[PDB]
Amino acid sequence: AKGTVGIAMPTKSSERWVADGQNMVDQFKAFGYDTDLQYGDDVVQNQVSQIENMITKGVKLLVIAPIDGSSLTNTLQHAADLKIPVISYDRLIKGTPNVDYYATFDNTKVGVLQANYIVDTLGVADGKGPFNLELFAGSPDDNNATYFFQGAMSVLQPYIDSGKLVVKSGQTTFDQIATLRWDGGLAQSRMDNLLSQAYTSGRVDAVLSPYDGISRGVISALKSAGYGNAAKPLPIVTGQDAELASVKSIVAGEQTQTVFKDTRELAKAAVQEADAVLTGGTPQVNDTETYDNGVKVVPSYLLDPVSVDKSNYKKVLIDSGYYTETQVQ
Ligand SMILES: OC[C@H]1O[C@@H](O)[C@H](O)[C@@H](O)[C@H]1O
Repeated sequence: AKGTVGIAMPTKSSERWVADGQNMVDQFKAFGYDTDLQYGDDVVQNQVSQIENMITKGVKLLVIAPIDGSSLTNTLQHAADLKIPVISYDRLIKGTPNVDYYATFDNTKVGVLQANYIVDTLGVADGKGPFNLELFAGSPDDNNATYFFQGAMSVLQPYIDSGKLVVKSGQTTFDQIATLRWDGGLAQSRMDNLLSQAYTSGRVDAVLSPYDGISRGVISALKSAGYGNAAKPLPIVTGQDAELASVKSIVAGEQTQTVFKDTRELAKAAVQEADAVLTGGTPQVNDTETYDNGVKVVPSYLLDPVSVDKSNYKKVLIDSGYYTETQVQ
């Protein structure tokens, strides 16, 4: 009787969104809501058409993780004129007043964690160095990308300024380092060029990777450039999402770090607060200042990310029930 909630996820090609979606379906059912769960396959127009259809089919509320944060303005005016509230999921929808609430992880903190891992492992706080560092950011049309990047830079800045970390390629700006569609292939190709053109001599010691798919593409390029043997070890490579292939890589001593974001917790939060919206309640917010979407600062609820390496992967990922033992093998 409570109706159907539309859930518009960006793609299945990054595995977290499959879990975000399924966990929301199950939690919405627990609250008495049907769902229409759709994946855009990273085609902006597929996601737009999916949302348009949800609106015409009379969903009660939309939960949307945008592919392109600025692509939904006309569509969401249609939602607003049908009185369908909008929850922005994980990534912030920009450029429109028609976003009611934003549920995500603390994206600045994700970046801080990634950068801390590099700094702590290299020992630059003790004066060790210098070390060569290269940088990657996420997709320019994902508002989260600048947060991960600026969060990391808050930690890396003093060491880049002092010369203890050196970006040998000179590629330091968000625009230079952003990776379209978070794509591992494009990341690999960029890393290829950094290694062949900027590292004609010497080696890279750390790579700030903001996402596991990028991490694995970077690692492939490094391997093709002769890293990953005893004579020339892989650099430190960070990550995000604890994708299965990256957990396996971490256990193998290849990728060094990732960041765990428990999709069960974000799904639970989005459903709880969707239900609060639909029943005239007060949605839980813990941040009202950060997430300016270009039109307004969207009331937000930020969950906690957790840094993972080989020393704590079992505790964080297996003992928590997120993965089974054989899932990450
Ligand atoms: O899909 C690539 C990335 O997209 C971000 O927006 C998201 O917060 C990350 O967890 C990762 O999934």
